Amino acid sequence: IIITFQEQKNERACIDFAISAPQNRQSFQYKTWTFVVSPPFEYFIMAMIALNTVVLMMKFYDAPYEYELMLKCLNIVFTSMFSMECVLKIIAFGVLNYFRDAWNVFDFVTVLGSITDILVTEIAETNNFINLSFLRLFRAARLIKLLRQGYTIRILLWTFVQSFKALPYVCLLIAML
Ligand SMILES: CC(C)CCC[C@@H](C)[C@H]1CC[C@H]2[C@@H]3CC=C4C[C@@H](OC(=O)CCC(=O)O)CC[C@]4(C)[C@H]3CC[C@]12C
Repeated sequence: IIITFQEQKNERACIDFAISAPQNRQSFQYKTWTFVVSPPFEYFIMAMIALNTVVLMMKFYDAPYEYELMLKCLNIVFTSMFSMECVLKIIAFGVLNYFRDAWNVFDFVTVLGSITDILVTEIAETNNFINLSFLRLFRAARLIKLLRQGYTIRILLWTFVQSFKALPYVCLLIAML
């Protein structure tokens, strides 16, 4: 099936078709922009991503309850820092400049999810709905930010996923089966 697969030169055509294909310095805006574009800031964010994943891993069953309290405090600290990072981005860049990156939207959504999770877990039992705990996905989903830094693996995933997006009817045939 691999050897004989119909196509329904090309490199040059794709290259020739793809051939078609920052913020200013005024005030404290520029100071915040300089801080958030400083490579130390981005590296610090990466490091705290790593530490947050470590804290997410540190959970285990039947903890002394001085361990769970420490984990909750660390989660509060991490989500507070991430909200602060989102605030400094939304100030240093424009609001339109921020919500038009397709990654800053994701970071903002995960920050709001984490904050809502923190707020709910304190009085969660009073909701009495099966969807009380689904807000805990955002802490885990914060892990994705390293997939950006993993260059070849991000390229590989994006290529294969956009390939899957161009075949919506084979999946419909399997669903029909
Ligand atoms: C690439 C690595 C360096 C990054 C991740 C490091 C840690 C976040 C991971 C490494 C292995 C994990 C540990 C694997 C097994 C232990 C012991 C385990 O202790 C028990 O189960 C005792 C309970 C009982 O015996 O009844 C609790 C989780 C814990 C601390 C885990 C805590 C988090 C750890 C240290």
